[PDB]
Amino acid sequence: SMMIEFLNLRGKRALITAGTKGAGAATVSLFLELGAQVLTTARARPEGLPEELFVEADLTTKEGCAIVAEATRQRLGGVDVIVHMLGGSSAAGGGFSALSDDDWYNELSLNLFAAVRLDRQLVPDMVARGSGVVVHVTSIQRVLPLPESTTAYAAAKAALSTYSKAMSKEVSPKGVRVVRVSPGWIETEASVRLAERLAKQAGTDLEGGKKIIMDGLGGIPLGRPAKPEEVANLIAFLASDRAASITGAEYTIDGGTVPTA
Amino acid sequence: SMMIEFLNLRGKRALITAGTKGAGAATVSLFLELGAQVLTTARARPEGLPEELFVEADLTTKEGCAIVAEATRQRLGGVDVIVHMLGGSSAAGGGFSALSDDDWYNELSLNLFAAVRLDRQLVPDMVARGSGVVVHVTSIQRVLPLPESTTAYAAAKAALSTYSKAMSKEVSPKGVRVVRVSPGWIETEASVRLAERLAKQAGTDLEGGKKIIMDGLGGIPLGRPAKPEEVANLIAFLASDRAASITGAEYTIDGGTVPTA
Amino acid sequence: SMMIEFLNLRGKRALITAGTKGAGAATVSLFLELGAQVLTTARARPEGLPEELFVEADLTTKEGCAIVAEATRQRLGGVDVIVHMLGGSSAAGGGFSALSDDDWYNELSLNLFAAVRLDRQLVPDMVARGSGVVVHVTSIQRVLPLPESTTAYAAAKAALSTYSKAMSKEVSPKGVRVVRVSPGWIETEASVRLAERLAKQAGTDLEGGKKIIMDGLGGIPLGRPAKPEEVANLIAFLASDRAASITGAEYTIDGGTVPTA
Amino acid sequence: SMMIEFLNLRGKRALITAGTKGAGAATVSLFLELGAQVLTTARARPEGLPEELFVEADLTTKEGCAIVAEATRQRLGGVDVIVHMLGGSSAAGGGFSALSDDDWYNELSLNLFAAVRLDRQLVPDMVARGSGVVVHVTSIQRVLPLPESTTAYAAAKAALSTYSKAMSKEVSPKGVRVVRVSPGWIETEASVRLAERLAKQAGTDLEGGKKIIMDGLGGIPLGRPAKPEEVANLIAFLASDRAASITGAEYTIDGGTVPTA
Ligand SMILES: [Ca+2]
Ligand SMILES: [Ca+2]
Ligand SMILES: [Ca+2]
Ligand SMILES: [Ca+2]
Ligand SMILES: [Ca+2]
Ligand SMILES: [Ca+2]
Ligand SMILES: [Ca+2]
Ligand SMILES: [Ca+2]
Ligand SMILES: [Ca+2]
Ligand SMILES: [Ca+2]
Ligand SMILES: [Ca+2]
Ligand SMILES: [Cl-]
Ligand SMILES: [Cl-]
Ligand SMILES: [Cl-]
Ligand SMILES: [Cl-]
Ligand SMILES: [Cl-]
Ligand SMILES: [Cl-]
Ligand SMILES: [Cl-]
Ligand SMILES: [Cl-]
Ligand SMILES: [Cl-]
Ligand SMILES: [Cl-]
Ligand SMILES: [Cl-]
Ligand SMILES: [Cl-]
Ligand SMILES: [Cl-]
Ligand SMILES: [Cl-]
Ligand SMILES: [Cl-]
Ligand SMILES: [Cl-]
Ligand SMILES: [Cl-]
Ligand SMILES: [Cl-]
Ligand SMILES: [Cl-]
Ligand SMILES: [Cl-]
Ligand SMILES: [Cl-]
Ligand SMILES: [Cl-]
Ligand SMILES: [Cl-]
Ligand SMILES: [Cl-]
Ligand SMILES: [Cl-]
Ligand SMILES: [Cl-]
Ligand SMILES: [Cl-]
Ligand SMILES: [Cl-]
Ligand SMILES: [Cl-]
Ligand SMILES: [Cl-]
Ligand SMILES: [Cl-]
Ligand SMILES: [Cl-]
Ligand SMILES: [Cl-]
Ligand SMILES: [Cl-]
Ligand SMILES: [Cl-]
Ligand SMILES: [Cl-]
Ligand SMILES: [Cl-]
Ligand SMILES: [Cl-]
Ligand SMILES: [Cl-]
Ligand SMILES: [Cl-]
Repeated sequence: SMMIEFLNLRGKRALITAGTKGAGAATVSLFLELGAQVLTTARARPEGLPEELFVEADLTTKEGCAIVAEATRQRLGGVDVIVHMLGGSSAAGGGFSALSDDDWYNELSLNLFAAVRLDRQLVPDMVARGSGVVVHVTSIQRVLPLPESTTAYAAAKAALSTYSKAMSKEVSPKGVRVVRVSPGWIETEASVRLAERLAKQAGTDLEGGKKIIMDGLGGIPLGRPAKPEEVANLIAFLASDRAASITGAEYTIDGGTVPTA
Repeated sequence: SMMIEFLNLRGKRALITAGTKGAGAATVSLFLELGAQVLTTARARPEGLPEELFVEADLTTKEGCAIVAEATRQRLGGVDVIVHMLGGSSAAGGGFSALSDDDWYNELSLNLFAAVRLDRQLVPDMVARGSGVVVHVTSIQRVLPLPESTTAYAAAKAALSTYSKAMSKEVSPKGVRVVRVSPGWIETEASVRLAERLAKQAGTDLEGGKKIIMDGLGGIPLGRPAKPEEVANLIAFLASDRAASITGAEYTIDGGTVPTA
Repeated sequence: SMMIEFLNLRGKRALITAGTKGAGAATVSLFLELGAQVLTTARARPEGLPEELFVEADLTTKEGCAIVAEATRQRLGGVDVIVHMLGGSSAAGGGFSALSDDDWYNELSLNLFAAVRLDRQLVPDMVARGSGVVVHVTSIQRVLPLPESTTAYAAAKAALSTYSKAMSKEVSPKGVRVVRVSPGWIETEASVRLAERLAKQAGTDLEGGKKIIMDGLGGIPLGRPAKPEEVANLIAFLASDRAASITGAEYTIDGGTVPTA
Repeated sequence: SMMIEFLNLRGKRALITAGTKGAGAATVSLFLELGAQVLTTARARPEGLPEELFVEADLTTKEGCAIVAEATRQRLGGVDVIVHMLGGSSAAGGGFSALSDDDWYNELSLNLFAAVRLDRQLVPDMVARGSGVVVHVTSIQRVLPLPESTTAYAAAKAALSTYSKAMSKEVSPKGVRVVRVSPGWIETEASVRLAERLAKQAGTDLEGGKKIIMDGLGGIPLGRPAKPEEVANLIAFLASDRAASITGAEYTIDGGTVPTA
């Protein structure tokens, strides 16, 4: 039989933030394979990643966001898809009372403010054209918070999620879709390190460390974290014309972790 | 150079219920196009299409379920994907007090219990094998009920949605994914007839009738209903191996209608 | 100082279903103490209660609900507050596949149908008057289903919860408030016996079985189940004029069990 | 015969922030009436009101927090109930792209960070004692965002709501309850001013302005905003010993506005 491509991103210009590790890297790679023109960002460029595809910036600062917006306008001449994948938590444990003003600022800057600053610069152009998609990568912690080290992370992600829905109400009628992808635990080099650290301090092994993390989430019905490529798959679907009626929604990819209907 | 092969359903055996029209027909068509082996059901048979593709049965009875389950075993030899698409509302207006026992029975039998009977027959075999996907097509009314004629419809869809999440908790650890697709207004011949009826009654044109439907939902930010093909696209994605980490979740396709984050 | 009663139910005529054990009994007791005129129901004649305060009926049947409706009108002369407290699960374990048609019918009749039948009979007259409150006692399982024996219980409670919100949309503009109270584990003779059966099967003590229950829920942050009187307190508040702006909402009383924001 | 003593706050020491007007003033008054020892805050004390009742401070600063925390320790000797009522939006219209850095800072500082700062100082001592209640007053916009001027307000309220749930997970096991009260539109002098502004720009009257607000929310089934005293009633119930099993939950008071189950 002959093929008709079902899902691609041909002709689309995509800005993917934080695309050098984990799900970000998998999303950059998949978008390129699906025919998108891609610009991605990070504080350091991997040697194997062609310079034309990359702009170096610290997205936790206003200056870094300005640099990325500039490169988007200059290299892409317009953007059709923005995938916000910058996020993370650097706060130590100790619960709410151990969150300093610096912790709160860091969590908000990384998980909310970069997306807000970039959208404020880039989305009005997309609206002017009358087409495009914005994907905010949130986190199941926006609904299912873990307090030990991620109280401010969860709060920042919840702000992001509601902000995204608010954006969707405004710009969906003008032809720009705005969706959220909410991952649970993603298998990354960094989370292997986490599992090893927990395993050592608990006196168990890697699988024991894995179990500690999963138990800490209330269990993952699927029994494993999501793979970077799995997150990429969902983002590519939502960015594609096969998802033209999907806007103002959050699509969870977590192996069933969130235990509510 | 080569064409993109992102998503297909080659090798999958799929039972899709209620595939004669609307999103059901679009999903049958797309699954066949993506390489699946498909069986579908009809209470009354459409004239043109082959006998092998449809089994005639009333899924709202024990007899009908048995017929469909036997046909699945005989024609497909097993099933990798069950897509439940039987549903609808025939209750008249007048609000909750105008729902007779007949109305309640009709709504629960069509929107919940057909799926329940079929899953009880077929899902245990999928669990024994250790692989597969069940898709329950719910409705945004399960969260956003419209009371005039659809109070019992909304309630039945809510039961279905929570039942689906319960199943996911049980069977996801055993290798079977269970997901929900929750549509808003889908543009079908039936809903176009509804629009026409509302238009002639309000003394407006077809576009005015569609606006009456949209306003009744509280507005659709996207500005249009979903097409049958669009619902099919989402179901195919979720049924595919590109969705291996997605279980125990409901994915809404409603153009932004549900106004909560 | 002198007292002005903050919360009472003086002058209110209340039907409280299933008011002879557990939270139902505590709610009957409290409503009487707050000055309500009360009618309650049970299948069995409770030794402690004056004849006038109760009517014997099987609310899982149509004729039973008619008996209760008829008695409500005959004895109270109308009703200002309906508290639906009939509910429970008699299904055995084994997950979804072990739910027979009898199990499904029993779960729906007990947890959804009785409320539907009684509301259809009694709420229109409250609407005609332009005042009143309906309280549907749901369950955290409507959002947090436990699949082993309570898949159909959870589904029924989810139907009830969405039905309640639909009816609130219809009747709140007409002066009747409709609210839900959603309990977690309530410490009752029934739930102590469940702890026993679990204790027996696990070969531990009784509180050992209580630990099994709490662990099975994903933990209770408060560290204990709700007391019947605590459920009564919340229902009394919501039935009172101190809750006049509260309608179409579900108030959860579960010690923090549901882990989502 | 005797009068009903259902609920009071005798013996409790309560800090209620922002008690000058609106729901804050109503909550201060009700708490005093129920027998609580109360301290409240304002940027400037209203003349004629006792000096002891108010502490003058800007809770959006580290200094202001320190001042309020020290006044709490000096005047109350500790605190049993903290009711966070500081909040509001002063952003102008124009949607997301009209939200300057000033707007985002204002919204987060007033609606999230004042409460976070104060909790960080006061909650650990409540935890050490092993009893108490924290109430975070959120907003239905945390789930139902309105984009014209309140995109950042909604986002900040969503952060607050998830933060509150995170804190509840941490401190509920230690004997401190943490709950949210989420109001819809509250009738205040400020919202009368808003209705008058909207009325003017639309060339209608006050009732027309009210209709514009209610339509902007998607309609209020009850048909009116909540009164300050109504919000106070709910906060008082939750702070009382009648709510001992309620923690980690959000109780919405909005006349049915949020249209989802
Ligand atoms: Ca820290
Ligand atoms: Ca990771
Ligand atoms: Ca889980
Ligand atoms: Ca989930
Ligand atoms: Ca009817
Ligand atoms: Ca009928
Ligand atoms: Ca059974
Ligand atoms: Ca049978
Ligand atoms: Ca009323
Ligand atoms: Ca838990
Ligand atoms: Ca502004
Ligand atoms: Cl990685
Ligand atoms: Cl970003
Ligand atoms: Cl944690
Ligand atoms: Cl992760
Ligand atoms: Cl990594
Ligand atoms: Cl190891
Ligand atoms: Cl699940
Ligand atoms: Cl493809
Ligand atoms: Cl059709
Ligand atoms: Cl046939
Ligand atoms: Cl059957
Ligand atoms: Cl079906
Ligand atoms: Cl309706
Ligand atoms: Cl037309
Ligand atoms: Cl939207
Ligand atoms: Cl809205
Ligand atoms: Cl939300
Ligand atoms: Cl009992
Ligand atoms: Cl009688
Ligand atoms: Cl009546
Ligand atoms: Cl009942
Ligand atoms: Cl009946
Ligand atoms: Cl839910
Ligand atoms: Cl219980
Ligand atoms: Cl009992
Ligand atoms: Cl909690
Ligand atoms: Cl948790
Ligand atoms: Cl009282
Ligand atoms: Cl009290
Ligand atoms: Cl005021
Ligand atoms: Cl500080
Ligand atoms: Cl505050
Ligand atoms: Cl700015
Ligand atoms: Cl501190
Ligand atoms: Cl306490
Ligand atoms: Cl929400
Ligand atoms: Cl707005
Ligand atoms: Cl005011
Ligand atoms: Cl309204
Ligand atoms: Cl409502």
